[PDB]
Amino acid sequence: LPQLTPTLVSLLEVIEPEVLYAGYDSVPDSTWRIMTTLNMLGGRQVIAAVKWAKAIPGFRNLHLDDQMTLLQYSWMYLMAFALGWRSYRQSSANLLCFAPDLIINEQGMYDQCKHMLYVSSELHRLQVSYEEYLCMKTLLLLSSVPKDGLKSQELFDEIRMTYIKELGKAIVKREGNSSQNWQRFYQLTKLLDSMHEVVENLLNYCFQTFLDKMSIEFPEMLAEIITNQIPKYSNGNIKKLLFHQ
Amino acid sequence: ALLRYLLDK
Ligand SMILES: COc1ccc(F)cc1C(C)(C)C[C@@](O)(CNc1cc(C)cc2c1cnn2-c1cccc(C(=O)N2CCC[C@@H]2C(N)=O)c1)C(F)(F)F
Repeated sequence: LPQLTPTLVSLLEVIEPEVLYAGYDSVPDSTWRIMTTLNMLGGRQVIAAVKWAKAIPGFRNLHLDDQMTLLQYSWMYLMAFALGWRSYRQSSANLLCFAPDLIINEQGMYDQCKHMLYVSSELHRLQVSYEEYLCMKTLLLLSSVPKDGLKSQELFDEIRMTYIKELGKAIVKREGNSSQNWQRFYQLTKLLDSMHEVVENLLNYCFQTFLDKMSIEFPEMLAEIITNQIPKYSNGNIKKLLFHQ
Repeated sequence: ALLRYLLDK
């Protein structure tokens, strides 16, 4: 009867984007089209990411400029993580599960494949649950802020601190063993921190492909976000929030 | 702008 009264996590559970497909089984397996498809697929997921974002309780109350900044700051974190989680669940941290119709064995993407597979195995190692994953993924949306601060900053930190407690409750709803909980919080939030370092190695490759491009097809949504962030990343206007400072 | 419109839907 009071299972009717929804928690914040059951809410996060029902707004998770639906699976998307590369549209991919012409047939030859070339660099250009695989990269191009991944570009096109990353567009749709960023697009997904936004609808998702705009459903996260608290994300609404923040300023529109505050909403844009966070998505342009976190978009690569959300994909890196999501990919990890899927590769974790579909193939025990061993394969790179972009979509059902696109399962990439190692093979270019060395730095990428390595770093991406790390995330996945860490999820596999910790054996993260779905509620855990949901809270953790929302936290990644709130992973970085402008150094000059968000307009709705005071509000931002209120909401972010709320979603930590939720990842807390996810651990508690999982078991509540002992100091086992403490240790789990430690290891989970540590993983979130490593995300900062992983996304950087992924964000550069992405720029290098975007700029050094030679020819390669890119969607509107990514192009903008990319072109718009390069000067933000380049000038140091970003402040990476970490759990273990 | 592209992102902007999408957030303002
Ligand atoms: C990143 O640099 C590269 C590194 C290695 C490469 F092989 C290629 C690149 C390129 C730069 C050349 C091209 C990329 O296309 C790479 N594409 C992707 C990267 C990553 C890390 C994940 C990706 C893609 C494409 N889908 N998923 C993906 C898989 C699973 C989930 C999600 C995802 O979004 N979820 C989170 C929010 C919504 C959705 C979800 N609700 O679960 C995305 C480019 F990102 F566009 F730049």
